[PDB]
Amino acid sequence: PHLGEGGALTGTARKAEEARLRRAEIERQTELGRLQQQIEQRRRRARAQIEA
Amino acid sequence: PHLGEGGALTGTARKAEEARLRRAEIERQTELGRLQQQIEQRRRRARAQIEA
Repeated sequence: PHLGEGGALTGTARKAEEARLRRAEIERQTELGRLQQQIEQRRRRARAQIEA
Repeated sequence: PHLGEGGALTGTARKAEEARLRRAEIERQTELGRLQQQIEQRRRRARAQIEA
């Protein structure tokens, strides 16, 4: 069986849950990466203001 | 005669005005250099705020 929340193996539902967990981790990775990009650019703004 | 502004002077006046003009050239040099430095640092501030 698929173990975790729901905890049931059913071809259709296991496929859906696996795909959903995969896509959700993808979305989490995208969020984290672009948030780190934004943090870097805010740091750049701050360094520039201190230089000013 | 010391031809130029002031006429001729010729004497202690010659010494005085010649040394005054030399010291004033020194003063002009110092002032223009300090002005260049101020302008460059203001430009640095402008660049940094634009980067921000």
